[PDB]
Amino acid sequence: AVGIGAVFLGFLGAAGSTMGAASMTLTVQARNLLSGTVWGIKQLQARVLAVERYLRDQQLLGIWGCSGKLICCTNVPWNSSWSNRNLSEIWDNMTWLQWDKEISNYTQIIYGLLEESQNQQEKNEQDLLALD
Amino acid sequence: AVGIGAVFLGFLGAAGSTMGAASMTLTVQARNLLSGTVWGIKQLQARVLAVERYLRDQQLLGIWGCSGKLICCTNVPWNSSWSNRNLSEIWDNMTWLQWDKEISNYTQIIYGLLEESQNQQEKNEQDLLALD
Amino acid sequence: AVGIGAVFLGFLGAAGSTMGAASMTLTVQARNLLSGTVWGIKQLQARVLAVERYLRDQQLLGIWGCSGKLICCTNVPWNSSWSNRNLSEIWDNMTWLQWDKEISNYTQIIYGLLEESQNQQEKNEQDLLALD
Amino acid sequence: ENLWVTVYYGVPVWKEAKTTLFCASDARAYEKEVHNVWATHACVPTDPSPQELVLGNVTENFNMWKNDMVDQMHEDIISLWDQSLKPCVKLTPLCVTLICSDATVKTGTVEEMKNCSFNTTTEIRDKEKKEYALFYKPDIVPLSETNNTSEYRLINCNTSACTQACPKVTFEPIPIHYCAPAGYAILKCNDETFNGTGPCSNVSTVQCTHGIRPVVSTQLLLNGSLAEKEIVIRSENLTNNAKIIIVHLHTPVEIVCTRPNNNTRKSVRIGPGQTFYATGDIIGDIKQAHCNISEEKWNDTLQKVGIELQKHFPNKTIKYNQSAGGDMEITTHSFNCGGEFFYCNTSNLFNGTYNGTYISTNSSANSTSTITLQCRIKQIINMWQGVGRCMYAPPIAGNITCRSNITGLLLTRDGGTNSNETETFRPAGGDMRDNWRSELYKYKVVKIEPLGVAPTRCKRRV
Amino acid sequence: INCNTSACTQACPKVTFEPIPIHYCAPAGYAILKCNDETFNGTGPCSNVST
Amino acid sequence: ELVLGNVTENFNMWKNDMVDQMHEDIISLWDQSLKPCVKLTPLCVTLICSD
Ligand SMILES: *[C@@H]1O[C@H](CO)[C@@H](O[C@@H]2O[C@H](CO)[C@@H](O[C@@H]3O[C@H](CO[C@H]4O[C@H](CO)[C@@H](O)[C@H](O)[C@@H]4O)[C@@H](O)[C@H](O)[C@@H]3O)[C@H](O)[C@H]2NC(C)=O)[C@H](O)[C@H]1NC(C)=O
Ligand SMILES: *[C@@H]1O[C@H](CO)[C@@H](O)[C@H](O)[C@H]1NC(C)=O
Repeated sequence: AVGIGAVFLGFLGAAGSTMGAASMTLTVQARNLLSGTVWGIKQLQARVLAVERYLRDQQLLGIWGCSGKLICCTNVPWNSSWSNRNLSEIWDNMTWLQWDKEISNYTQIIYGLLEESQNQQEKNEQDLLALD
Repeated sequence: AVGIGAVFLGFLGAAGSTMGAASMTLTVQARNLLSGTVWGIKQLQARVLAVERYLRDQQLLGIWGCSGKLICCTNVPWNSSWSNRNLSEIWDNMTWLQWDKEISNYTQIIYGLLEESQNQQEKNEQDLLALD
Repeated sequence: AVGIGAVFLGFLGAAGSTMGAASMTLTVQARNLLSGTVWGIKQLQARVLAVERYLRDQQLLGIWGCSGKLICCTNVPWNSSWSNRNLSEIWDNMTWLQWDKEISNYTQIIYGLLEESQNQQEKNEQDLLALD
Repeated sequence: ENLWVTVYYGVPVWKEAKTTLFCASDARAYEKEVHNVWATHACVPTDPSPQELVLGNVTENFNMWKNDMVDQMHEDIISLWDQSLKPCVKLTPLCVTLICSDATVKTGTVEEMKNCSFNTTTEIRDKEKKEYALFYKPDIVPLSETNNTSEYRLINCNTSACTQACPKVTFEPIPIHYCAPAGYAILKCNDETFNGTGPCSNVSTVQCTHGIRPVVSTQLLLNGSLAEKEIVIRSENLTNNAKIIIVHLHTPVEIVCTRPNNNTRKSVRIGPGQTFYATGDIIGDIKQAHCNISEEKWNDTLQKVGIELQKHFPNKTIKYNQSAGGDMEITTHSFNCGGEFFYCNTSNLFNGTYNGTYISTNSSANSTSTITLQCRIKQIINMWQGVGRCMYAPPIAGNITCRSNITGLLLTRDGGTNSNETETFRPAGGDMRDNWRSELYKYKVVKIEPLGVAPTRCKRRV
Repeated sequence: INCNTSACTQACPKVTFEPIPIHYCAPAGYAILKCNDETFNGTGPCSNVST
Repeated sequence: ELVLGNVTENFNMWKNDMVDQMHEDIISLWDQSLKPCVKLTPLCVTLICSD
């Protein structure tokens, strides 16, 4: 109304559209987050920090795979302790805002698991290169 | 004479060799564009801005695919309004400098089209992951 | 003991474990190298330079392929002048520290060769896109 | 098969770095008043943990006298100090003819307390007030070209304008646990014996150095670390008479200093804004600045040093002597206890020699016998030879006392062609670089160099 | 009055002192939200929210 | 344009630290703009006057 420009050039507009909506739009959100006497320091710090944040996130995305698709399968199963909701409930009713309030726990658990499944794949690929 | 070092360590040397020439050389051009009291601000600003420009371009390349190959097919057809020249004329006679004087129009049209064809591919891939 | 955190959150711990050890661990090393009145300049310079170094290395990795796997085959054969050791000696007995003392010669030779084999692949791919 | 090349990103190797470190302040010296704390206000607080490594089978070459890091440290101290004193206390108006008379005379150290009068600027520029204060070291200089008259000048009127101090600022060493920037790492030697250079085999990683409290001192060094196992004698070149020997002692020695006299303070407003501080009075008794050190411990130390020193200077007697001579800034021990600046004559701390038997014989006793050194206190000093950065001390109201857990030693060597049966060791010092070098040496800074190459023979299908 | 206090200045005579609105903007990575709600006590769960 | 739809959020005026940024800058901007001029120290002399 609004549309993608306001929602993602601007931010967080889709938070009220439930997470299934995201599948058609999470593109622009990323590109518009990378924009660009004593005040010179204030401005330089801001610019540098924005860059650092961006790059650090890219580093994790790289490490875990896949990663240029923005939506990736990492071939790690879910722990049953995290399966207290139906998938339809998650995708059709819940928002990212809402999901994120509870799923926020075990952050590093997920990261650990992601790093390791990727490491295993990599070894298998190296063996295949060596075998072939 | 010259050679790649002068042409692309240095810049724009191939502009006079017509665009078909580019297919064998557009490599170095990219790497040498990423090099590195009050003057400290002047220097910091320059460094930061060079980085920002680089990263912003990388962001678009990522979004549109493919993108690490530097030359990519995006599976978007040409609008006939843009087909006023023969392909041989474009590749053998014209320069990038020259092409760019006219093809400069409709910049955002192309970007819009590129973003969307990529979005469509991504949905199909997600469905294939789900189906498989 | 130690473990990955101390070895690679901290640095160079695996240098004493010989290079074959590296195949299971060179992950964390990379992510922890990208962390973040007049002293404001000192700090800004440090931050910027760390970023520049990172990005420049990424640029070469991109150019040569493959490159997101951190370990890549580039399909370039070895020159016999560089084959004065057995592969088992290299992987099981030598360290990266040690290898690097001698293999340090001919740095640009390798880079030249890597760039070119990648260029050749790219042309063949463009012809295949055109043929198909 | 045929061998094929692969590239390895992120390999654990390194090269010598030439970079800078930073605060890393201790996050404990921080309170609201930190803005009044020298070299803390300016710094960023951190709280990093120690490193586990242990680099296994890795060994590396260290060299204390080539570690450029010390210069970074030196340069910053000079510049931090100076910057912290800019917005206050310009003393230019003070340089007027001073009129004065004798204390009591008698003791040379009391005679100096001159009753000094002058005529100066009041709140209204048009008027002058006759006023007075006590001064005593010859920072007060007989006026040039007078003839034994009551007229004096300030010492820095044929030099450059001086400042006093921003009165609010605290000068107390806070350890800075210097940390590396991303891309850099710090290595340290955990080895004993270590000459100051060579292939350390017990090597550990460092994220941040152990913090070190800066101290300005000469000759005997205070508030430093102790050797873990044995006295270490270190020198760039033992045979080079121009070099200074650095000694790390194993056990602590305690030093007690004081300025016993009940002192008062007064201040004078000079023109607008800024007030000047000076000693008001000293209510009746007579002072002697001094430092009491146990002799017992002292003798034990000198012979233990002599025993170790004997290794490089075998079959010879070790003799100690006094400094070469010069201004107190050159020859005396220097302390900043309480913020006051002391000059302490070494006489007769190094009045001895030991027969090359160095017999470690002593006994239990109820004796508390000490060696007492006497001191002198100045008001205007050239901070680190910063004549152009000269400053006048604020007075402090009190019976000032000072402890310290001591000491590091700075020594030199002498003796001509007429000896070589014995060698003479004298007190040495004056270079701030060595004061830090002494502890900084433990660390080396290196750069992580990712991305290496190796053959594998494996090939990519494509 | 200020001789028993500190030195004062007058003004650079050329300078204009007139309030100019500053439409403060966020750095990249940040966004600003606002309440479009009436009633609002100064705190609480605004329901009419705009970027 | 947003309008965050179905999103609601908690606001609190007396906790918004932003005001301090604003306060601090005004103090510092004001002061800096007046440095290169009009020192009045010479003025502080005995003044003579009448009704
Ligand atoms: C630093 O070293 C200083 C130099 O020694 C210390 O000064 C000593 O401090 C003690 C405590 O003030 C003084 O003690 C006085 O001792 C006399 C005793 O001496 C008289 O009687 C003995 C009997 O053996 C006789 O041997 C002496 O000749 C005297 O006849 C007492 O009478 C006093 O009332 C008081 O206890 C020492 O005199 C003093 N030595 C001096 C003044 O040089 C100083 O304390 C050490 N530490 C400090 C704080 O400076
Ligand atoms: C210094 O001289 C003045 C003149 O009033 C006198 O009042 C003051 O007592 C003297 N101070 C000392 C230390 O005698």
